[PDB]
Amino acid sequence: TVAVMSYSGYDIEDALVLNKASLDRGFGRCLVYKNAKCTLKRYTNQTFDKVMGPMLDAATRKPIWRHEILDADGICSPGEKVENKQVLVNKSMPTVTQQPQYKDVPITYKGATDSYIEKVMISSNAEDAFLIKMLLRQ
Amino acid sequence: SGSMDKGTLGSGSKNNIFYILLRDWGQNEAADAMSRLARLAPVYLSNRGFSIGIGDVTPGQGLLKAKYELLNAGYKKCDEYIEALNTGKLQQQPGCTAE
Amino acid sequence: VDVVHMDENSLEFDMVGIDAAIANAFRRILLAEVPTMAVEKVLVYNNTSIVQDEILAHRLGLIPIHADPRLFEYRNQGDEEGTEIDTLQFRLQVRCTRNPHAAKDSSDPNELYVNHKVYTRHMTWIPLGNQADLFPEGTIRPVHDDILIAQLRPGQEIDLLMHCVKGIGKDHAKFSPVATASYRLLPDITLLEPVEGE
Amino acid sequence: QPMIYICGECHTENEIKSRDPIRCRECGYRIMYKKRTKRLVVFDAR
Amino acid sequence: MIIPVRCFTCGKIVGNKWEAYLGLLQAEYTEGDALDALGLKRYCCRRMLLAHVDLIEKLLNYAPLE
Amino acid sequence: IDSVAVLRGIQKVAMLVQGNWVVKSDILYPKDSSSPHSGVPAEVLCRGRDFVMWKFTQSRWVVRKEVATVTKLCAEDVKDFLEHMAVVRINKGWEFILPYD
Ligand SMILES: [Zn+2]
Ligand SMILES: [Zn+2]
Repeated sequence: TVAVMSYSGYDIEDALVLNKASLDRGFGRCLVYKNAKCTLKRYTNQTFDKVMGPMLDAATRKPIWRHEILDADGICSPGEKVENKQVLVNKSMPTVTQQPQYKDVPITYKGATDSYIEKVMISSNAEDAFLIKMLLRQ
Repeated sequence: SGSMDKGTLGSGSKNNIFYILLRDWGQNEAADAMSRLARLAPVYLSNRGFSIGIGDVTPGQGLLKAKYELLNAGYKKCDEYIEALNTGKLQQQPGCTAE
Repeated sequence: VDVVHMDENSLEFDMVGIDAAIANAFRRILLAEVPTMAVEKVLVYNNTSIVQDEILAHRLGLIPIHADPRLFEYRNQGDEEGTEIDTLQFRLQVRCTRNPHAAKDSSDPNELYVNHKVYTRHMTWIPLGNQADLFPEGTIRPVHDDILIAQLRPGQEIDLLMHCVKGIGKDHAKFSPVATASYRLLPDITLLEPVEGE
Repeated sequence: QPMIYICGECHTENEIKSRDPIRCRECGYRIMYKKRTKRLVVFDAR
Repeated sequence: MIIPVRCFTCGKIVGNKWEAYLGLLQAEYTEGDALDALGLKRYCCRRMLLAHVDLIEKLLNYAPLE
Repeated sequence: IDSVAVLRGIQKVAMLVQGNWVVKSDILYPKDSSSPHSGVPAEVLCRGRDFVMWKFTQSRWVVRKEVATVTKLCAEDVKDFLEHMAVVRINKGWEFILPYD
């Protein structure tokens, strides 16, 4: 519902004044969906990327804050809210360049604002690679 | 006397009252007056009301008669010069071809 | 003051002899400064519907609650739990399932499924403290009894918990008690010359 | 306790604890979806 | 996706008129008679039902189920 | 054409209803067809069509508001099927599109 008039002087050059009550009721309400994907591969040597479980705090029987939203498989769980510098997939990879020794390579949510996880997709390719895709919502 | 137009309050050219204030009373006086105009004129205009509508561009009957006469007169003068080029004499203006 | 019409949810009345600077104050208070009870927090357990949780929480906010706002205080800053004095609570819980019997054509949802539409009548009031004695049954309800919130398919589930608190409409527009409040000056169309004939 | 993943095509619980290639138990579908979290999340109704 | 609970412009509860509006259109009312029968006097409420698209009725086919 | 014997062919594919020909059910959908429209899927049920064209054979028209409840199927089926043979008048269903030859 547009009134074509000059109101408040905050509309001098193409700027348009909106109504607060209309925005509260749902005018212009939008959703932004973003991706995050991780690939776990099987190398030429018989070694593999892996997802470690959440690293618990031994003193409090709860995961550390950077791991707060990880499920027991080390992949983030649908419904929970991610915040900046929090891990989504607790990936570790071999530094082969006698037993394996692993360096942590976590997929982490960089983003100035908080996002919610809607679904986590797990599928595999013929080469025994494991593919994980996260759908994120704001 | 006189209303304030673009030529007196705007950016186009001199004879601007803010330019007079700048050159005669200093930089701070010009900047204050601009801030006062930016504050005062929205308070008037938003409580006067100012709007454009389809009735502000609709041609009245005094134009629709005039426009019909102009088109008929202008097209018939063109049609005669068309005939004067293809099938007669056209007064060829100096320095240009007949077309 | 002349009251010219009044029924359920509507009122028209005339004020004579007051100025615009005071009648407009009454218009603005009714929009923005008269308080009501509305949902601010939703605690979601197992939402599996297609409706996004942030969208569902926005919808549940806008449902008007029949609670009389004079009997409740403002919840203090912080204070995530709240108490008997200053919050109500509602519980929405709907599971959608297939109908065990259906005709072979099976075309329409209203036969195939049960609870495939969530309506505001599924909101159950959950009393805190002595509220169950202060309010007779049915006083604390959603007003309309027919507002669609979500819409389901079998296997999908909604379970949540709402916290209604008190607030004014200047804060958020789900607190305003009026559909619209406005006024108009009264016309007096007068005939300067007698108009007869056709 | 074992992780349960939900099949994309037929919505059937598969419980893929073992390091087997991803594959549905009842049907041939090879895409799996994680289930929703048990923990509560609070949303402002705004 | 789904009918908004309140009209954006004034806040009348139009979110409960939708299942009625589709019903009256089966009884072959016109749109302008159907909205008048529900009480939508102002045109800002009328466009809520008149311009709505019922997307959730069609997204819910693709949606997973037992 | 052999315009007398051929009716034993035409009887298998069209039957005369209200002064005009009407297509038979088996030409449009055999019994495993999926829904032809969007919205909620539905299964084929040819007698859910044949009953409608039967009502046009006995009555003047289909004349009442909520036949979709009696035959149970979607309004999105009935009002779409009807739309290939008729045009709407207010409240009284549909109008037969061509005159009574
Ligand atoms: Zn499967
Ligand atoms: Zn409205």
